Amino acid sequence: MPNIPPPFTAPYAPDDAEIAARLLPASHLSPPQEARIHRTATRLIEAIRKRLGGVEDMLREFALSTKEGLALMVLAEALLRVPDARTADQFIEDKLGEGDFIHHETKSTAFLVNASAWALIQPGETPDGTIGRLVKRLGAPAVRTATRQAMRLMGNHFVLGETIEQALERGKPRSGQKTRYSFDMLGEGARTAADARRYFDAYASAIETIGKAAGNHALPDRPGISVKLSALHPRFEAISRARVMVELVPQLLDLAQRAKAHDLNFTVDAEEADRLELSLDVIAATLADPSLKGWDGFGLAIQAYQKRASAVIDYVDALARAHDRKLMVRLVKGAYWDTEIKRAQERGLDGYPVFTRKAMTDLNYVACASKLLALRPRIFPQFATHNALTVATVLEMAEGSSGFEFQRLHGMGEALYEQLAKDHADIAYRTYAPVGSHRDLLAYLVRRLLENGANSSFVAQAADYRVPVPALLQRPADAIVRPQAAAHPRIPLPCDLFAPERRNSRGVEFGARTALDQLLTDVKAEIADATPDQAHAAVAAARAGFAGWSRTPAGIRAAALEQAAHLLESRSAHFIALLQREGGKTLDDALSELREAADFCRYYAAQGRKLFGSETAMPGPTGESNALTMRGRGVFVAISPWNFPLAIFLGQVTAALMAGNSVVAKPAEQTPRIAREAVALLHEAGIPKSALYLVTGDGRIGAALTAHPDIAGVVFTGSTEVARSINRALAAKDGPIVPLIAETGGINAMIADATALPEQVADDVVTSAFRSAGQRASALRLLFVQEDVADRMIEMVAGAARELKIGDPSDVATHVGPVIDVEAKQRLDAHIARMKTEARLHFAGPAPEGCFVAPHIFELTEAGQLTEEVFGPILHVVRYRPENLERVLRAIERTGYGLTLGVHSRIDDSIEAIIDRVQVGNIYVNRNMIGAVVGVQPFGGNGLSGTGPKAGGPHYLARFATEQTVTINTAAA
Amino acid sequence: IIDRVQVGNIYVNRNMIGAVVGVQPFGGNGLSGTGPKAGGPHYLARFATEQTVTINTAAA
Amino acid sequence: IRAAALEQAAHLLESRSAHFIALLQREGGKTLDDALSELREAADFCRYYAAQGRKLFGSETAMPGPTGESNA
Amino acid sequence: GRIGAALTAHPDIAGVVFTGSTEVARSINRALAAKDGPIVPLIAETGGINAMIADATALPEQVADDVVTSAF
Amino acid sequence: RLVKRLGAPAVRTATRQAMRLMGNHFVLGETIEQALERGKPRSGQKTRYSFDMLGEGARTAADARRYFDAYA
Amino acid sequence: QLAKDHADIAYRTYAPVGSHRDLLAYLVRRLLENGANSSFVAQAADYRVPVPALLQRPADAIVRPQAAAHPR
Ligand SMILES: Cc1cc2c(cc1C)N(C[C@H](O)[C@H](O)[C@H](O)COP(=O)(O)OP(=O)(O)OC[C@H]1O[C@@H](n3cnc4c(N)ncnc43)[C@H](O)[C@@H]1O)c1[nH]c(=O)[nH]c(=O)c1N2
Ligand SMILES: Cc1cc2c(cc1C)N(C[C@H](O)[C@H](O)[C@H](O)COP(=O)(O)OP(=O)(O)OC[C@H]1O[C@@H](n3cnc4c(N)ncnc43)[C@H](O)[C@@H]1O)c1[nH]c(=O)[nH]c(=O)c1N2
Ligand code: PRO
Ligand code: PRO
Ligand code: PRO
Ligand code: PRO
Ligand code: PRO
Ligand code: PRO
Ligand code: PRO
Ligand code: PRO
Repeated sequence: MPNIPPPFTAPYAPDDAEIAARLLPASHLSPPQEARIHRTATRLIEAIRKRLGGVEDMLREFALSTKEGLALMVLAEALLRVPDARTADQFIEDKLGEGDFIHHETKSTAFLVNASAWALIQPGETPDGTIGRLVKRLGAPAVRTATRQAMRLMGNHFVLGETIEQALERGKPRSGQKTRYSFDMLGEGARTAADARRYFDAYASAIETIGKAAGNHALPDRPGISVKLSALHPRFEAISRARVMVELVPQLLDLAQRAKAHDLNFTVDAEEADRLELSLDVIAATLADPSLKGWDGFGLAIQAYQKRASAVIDYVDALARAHDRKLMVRLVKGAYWDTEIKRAQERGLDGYPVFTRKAMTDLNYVACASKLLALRPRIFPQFATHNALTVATVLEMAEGSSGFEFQRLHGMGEALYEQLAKDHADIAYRTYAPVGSHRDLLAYLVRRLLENGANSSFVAQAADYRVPVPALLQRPADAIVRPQAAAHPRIPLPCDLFAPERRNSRGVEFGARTALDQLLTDVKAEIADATPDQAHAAVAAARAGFAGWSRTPAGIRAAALEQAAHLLESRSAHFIALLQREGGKTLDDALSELREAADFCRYYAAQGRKLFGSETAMPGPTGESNALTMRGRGVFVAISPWNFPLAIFLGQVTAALMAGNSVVAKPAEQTPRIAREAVALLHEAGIPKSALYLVTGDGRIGAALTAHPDIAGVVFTGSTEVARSINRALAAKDGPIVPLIAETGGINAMIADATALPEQVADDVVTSAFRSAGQRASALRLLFVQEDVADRMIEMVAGAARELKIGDPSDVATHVGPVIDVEAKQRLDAHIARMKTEARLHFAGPAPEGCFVAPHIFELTEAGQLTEEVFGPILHVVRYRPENLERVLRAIERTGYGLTLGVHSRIDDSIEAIIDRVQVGNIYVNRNMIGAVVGVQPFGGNGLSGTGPKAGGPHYLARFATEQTVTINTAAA
Repeated sequence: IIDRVQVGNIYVNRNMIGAVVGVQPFGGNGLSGTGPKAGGPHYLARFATEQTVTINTAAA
Repeated sequence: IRAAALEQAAHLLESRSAHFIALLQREGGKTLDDALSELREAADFCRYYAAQGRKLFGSETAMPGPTGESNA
Repeated sequence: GRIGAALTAHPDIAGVVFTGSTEVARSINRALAAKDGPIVPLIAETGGINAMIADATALPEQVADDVVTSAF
Repeated sequence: RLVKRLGAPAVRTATRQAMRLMGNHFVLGETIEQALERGKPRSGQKTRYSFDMLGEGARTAADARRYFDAYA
Repeated sequence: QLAKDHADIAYRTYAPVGSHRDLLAYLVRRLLENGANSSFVAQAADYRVPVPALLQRPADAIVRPQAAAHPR
């Protein structure tokens, strides 16, 4: 036997043009080959257009957005499970579209997780909600018609139940009969340990159901089942690789053995690009087990839209050769394109793991198909596509042989493949039906609706009679023509996300083992207090340096900040090491703060040139010029917290510097070493020694600086109480009234209604409340959840919080590092002890020995029971009745804070009513509440959360400056 | 002189009074007050607070 | 609508300039040039803050950022 | 001024815009800082001891006009 | 051209739909007598619709007589 | 629907009646109104057009007499 291949590690995002330079000349097919492709594909499309309806047909017919399609399909599924069809019909006629629009949308969605939530109207009701807006746009009668069509789609193309047992019973064939379709199991991303067991049992149960109804033919002519690795493990991620290999591989092996005993086709689905390498590790370790010898049905899907696709085929082939197995290997284009684009941008990667032009995916798909056909008979390829051109092209390359199959999803490609079977008798195609429980439908529908609603989609275009048949027949190479056109011209690289305004900081893809190992390796390879006299001397020295720095040209100040950003990223490992050792930060938080620090420098520099680089001409009479400028105020005191000891330290300091002020900077007592390094870096980057001084020490040293009569302002990030005493010490002076800029935390809420996806709420609640041990001013402190989904949401958040690893922040697998010091831990433990006697406990995690606090979840009777910002991993939850959203919003107003607010809801009218009502500075809708990006989410709020202006936004720098008008009577000239 | 002083309104070779709204934004610093200048483009913002709305649109 | 109210206030001030000028002279002690000038300045404040008001509070500023996400 | 003080000391107001003497602006500022509620904005214009510099290249009759206007 | 753009099967479907429209919404014949016979109601029953007579722009004297007779 | 909501409503329905030699000329004109983009029946059947769009009253679309003639 040949060698087991090494762990898969292809380059993540190679250059598109170099890939196109090879694929474009090789795509050339001969004239008679291309003519047959043209004929096959024309006949296939003519059959598609012959005219059972589909999802895309419903979307097209009623001009529905994907949100509206989703709402109607959820309503449809609920209505199908009303015991009496006549009861459902009465509902559709008499109630649907008459009113209770948001109630119907909310109840029908709650039904998917809480079957008892829904059991089945004044006139003139304002049409709101997804359904009400649909009614205003189309009329209630069309909405009824659309809902009835969605009911036919949900009943014909999905195999669903309140439990997997009911789904499998509904999808059963008659005893002695084979199932006419394979099972694409619903289920992705276990959030809890209980989730992972349930999906395992569902899969095992489905394997027995399709096994008992499998016929007597050999492979390939036997049913299949499709499974997702993320469903089988609650932290399926590269940084948790060590536990995944120990925990997931036995689970996947157990299911594969159960599949083998029925001689089934067993397929591991392909998921996001940052899980490719981990999935191949798991798949290799499973396939290696000798219990799977003698069975030809094991396999996996490979996504052609990935630049690594061809290397994955090589890896899978060497795997099959090394263990002397036959594998069934599914080639798809890829279901997560939008996710991959967004992720690479957010993560500042140096490129995209996927192609960005559709024709490039189609080109690579045919090249990969040709590669897979040549690997027969060891590899049995399965070409999963509903594109008539792709099918015609793959068929022509096979040159009329067998040993492969096509694949489709129930409700798509039926006319395509029926016609193919008519014209080529030896054609096999496998049809999968989605099978699973209601609690897994929403997550599945969201992704299915993206492909069916995409404008570039082939099935959507082949069904629009506006698109001529010849348009759907252009071969990919003819659309790309030249390799330099491989990348999409309107999609910038992540490093160009803000061009030409400024550069972007670079991130790291943790799902690329080469990138993660280098980062871990680089990082692994890496103070007397001030007397009141030395602080007093620091002010005097900054005061003397003010005049020259103030008069230094803005472009020179900006150049210094941009060089500071350059040095930060060049020395990223040093600062990351400091953030981990001194700050206690996990590697993602440390990398993220380093990026934020560089982003602050570049953004304030760009803002700085705009604001202080030139004068504004004012209109006015002739013979007179009027020019408005802004100039530095004087000496700013900057006081910074320990929880962002580099980025907030540098944001405040470089803002004051950019506006032309000299700065005395007082860092938190707990984190002076990183502040010392940053100041030394700023001096090296071009900030004169006379313009910036560091003073370390106690709160009494911070007080002496802010009481000093010669300072011109204070920029402060910390607690409400210290901000007030600073404000009082400033107002007590007899000198000028100087600006105070303060950000002082929040008691930040999130509102989740029953239309939100519970697994996304859970993800975002876990992140917002427990990332960085809750040591973020933006962190979620108070979750409001509608009662109809509160049980499932609270239980999923608790199960997810239990899977967070707490420990040493330098370990790659850690999710929750220690809290800053013993005094912090003592404050948090006191609030925990108090809440245990005062409110319901849902989760109290196990904390390791040391300066750790584990995630906690408490449920309150009323929001009023939470009266302080508690700066730790401690979530509070209130469940509420949908009619009481006003009591919720008053509860949020009552705290006096207003920093962040999360809103999880499908309902735009609900989201908007919340935004209109609250004053909160940062509102995050259907995502987590943390990690504001400089120049993207200007960060800061009002009330007890501080003064503004927002850091990282366009109103920040001006507050550090004063205005000057120069009026010159020019008439003498 | 302009480079050296911090005064809010500098009038060269004319009188010092009667600032015109939107022409000479009026106001200064030190013991003369806080800013922003009345009748100028930075005035209104000081009476307001900022709000960022971030919507994950990916579901669409 | 707030801006319209300020512009209508400016319209009314100038339309009733004689009344306010008289008030500025009798109650304020202002000479006629100072009163007229302050009346003009009052109307100018209304129209200027109204125009600034539409620019500043009339619409949202879109922030750059990743695809799949809006920031306003 | 006691009624002005009651208004600026009221715990429900969200800011103060003030034009007058330095001394009163400071006491307003102190009454704001003394509150336990939010730190609210104070916008204050408080006068000046305004100078003029005239050198020997200036036209003395234009300096005179402008000094008389600006001071009286 | 319709076939190249939509495919012959869609053209067949469109033609069958046009056949339903022509049969349901038009009262036609090779002569007016056949149209009127096809558009007749049962003896003793009123026609559920009024007649918008086809016919415009006689080009010939024979045309004008034929349209007169059709109308009559 | 009108007859359902207002019982005293009368409407007359016409059918086209005539011979084949008159169909073409009739169809050409009928097809212009059914195929026109501005047509109400064409827009009320396109679900892309929201119901509120079809309800704008004519005066609100013209606003000013100088806009009566079509600008293009
Ligand atoms: C039986 C079966 C099983 C599966 C899958 C399909 C079927 C039929 N899929 C889904 C598959 O990847 C794909 O999303 C859809 O089938 C649509 O692709 P087509 O070839 O049908 O259509 P079509 O040819 O219209 O191609 C659409 C695809 O093109 C790509 N695309 C669109 N715009 C692009 C752009 N600007 N640049 C680059 N590429 C672009 C996307 O991948 C998109 O899905 C999947 N998917 C997956 O990721 N893992 C899996 O395990 C499976 N499993
Ligand atoms: C029973 C019956 C009998 C007849 C007629 C209709 C019916 C139902 N018609 C046809 C009629 O004049 C009209 O053409 C159609 O009925 C469509 O008009 P609506 O009010 O239905 O539709 P709709 O309200 O959509 O209005 C369409 C009409 O608007 C007008 N229009 C479109 N664009 C315009 C523009 N840019 N500027 C100005 N006007 C514009 C045109 O007149 C066009 O027909 C007719 N017609 C006729 O000329 N003589 C006749 O004897 C008859 N007889
Ligand atoms: O999506 C991922 O890759 C990880 C897995 C658990 C939470 N986020
Ligand atoms: O706001 C801050 O940064 C500090 C740290 C814990 C609570 N207050
Ligand atoms: O052992 C581990 O690594 C994980 C972390 C939390 C629960 N188990
Ligand atoms: O957005 C966040 O999570 C942190 C909190 C203060 C600014 N950045
Ligand atoms: O403090 C402020 O807001 C003023 C306005 C422009 C310059 N600084
Ligand atoms: O410029 C002037 O003379 C007056 C004084 C305050 C503002 N306008
Ligand atoms: O009070 C301020 O200065 C902030 C800046 C932008 C809006 N208001
Ligand atoms: O500044 C003012 O308006 C008052 C008048 C005299 C002293 N201070």
